[PDB]
Amino acid sequence: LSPAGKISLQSFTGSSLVFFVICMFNHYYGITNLVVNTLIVFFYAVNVYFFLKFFYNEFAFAIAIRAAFLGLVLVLGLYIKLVAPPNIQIFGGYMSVMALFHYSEFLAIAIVQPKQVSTDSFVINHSPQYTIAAVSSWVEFFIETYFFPALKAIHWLSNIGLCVCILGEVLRKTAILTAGSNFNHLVQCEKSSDHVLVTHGVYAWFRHPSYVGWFYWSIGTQIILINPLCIPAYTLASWMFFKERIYIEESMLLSFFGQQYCDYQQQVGTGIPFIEGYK
Ligand SMILES: Nc1ncnc2c1ncn2[C@@H]1O[C@H](CSCC[C@H](N)C(=O)O)[C@@H](O)[C@H]1O
Repeated sequence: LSPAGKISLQSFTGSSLVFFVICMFNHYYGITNLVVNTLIVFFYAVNVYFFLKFFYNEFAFAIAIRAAFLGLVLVLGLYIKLVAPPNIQIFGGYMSVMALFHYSEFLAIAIVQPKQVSTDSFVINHSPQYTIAAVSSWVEFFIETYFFPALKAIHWLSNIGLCVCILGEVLRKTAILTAGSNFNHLVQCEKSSDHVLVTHGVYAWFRHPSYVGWFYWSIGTQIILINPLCIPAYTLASWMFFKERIYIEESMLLSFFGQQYCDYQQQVGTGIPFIEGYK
């Protein structure tokens, strides 16, 4: 694929194979202490940084280091979900889901839109809104697992969350592909000359498929963690953001394609419950 896409793929799969071997080694030799493992991974994480910043300039490196980082989170998440106590095993899969999302997000953009593929398509979360909401679900899981370890041992539930996450993902990406270059991480106010309307595939089902996938995936994140507090909070925060965004995004869509979209509004719902769009 595009150049900025091959860098991420090699950095992601590469970092995921380095620390996978590391995690394999630490298992077959009974290396079980938490501070020792943290120090080994830290050791080799340092290694990957300078091997990458040596082989890459500022652009390709800020791309590579993020790719490999997610790879790290990936391997470490599965590692925790396999060898951590059953009080914690849930948080491992959660980590893995998160890493995959943030990576498959960039890779999707690099494919369908190699032109504008940056570190924001890697989309490390530095958006003051999400960061607070993300870390806040962690502090609830560990406080509820410390005081209520049993709550985090119901593995059929957390697997249900995994399910809704994988689905929301497939819909998300399958929508980013279906839309092609028309897709955009940001809402557009001016019309491109190659921007046409999409109504087939997943868009035949929803006016905002990706928003649907991202919506249920986000809810599934807290269904995995079995956080009784973050599940409702995430559902509401996600809902309102997609209400405003879907609203304005549809208004611009109305001045974009006029009646085609007014007909598309009469023919397909937004995809999220209780969001009408721009009527
Ligand atoms: N139905 C549609 N067909 C083609 N382009 C669309 C579209 N809806 C929004 N867009 C454009 O793509 C950008 C948002 S991408 C939004 C995708 C959609 N919410 C989903 O979940 O699948 C907006 O700037 C808009 O200009």
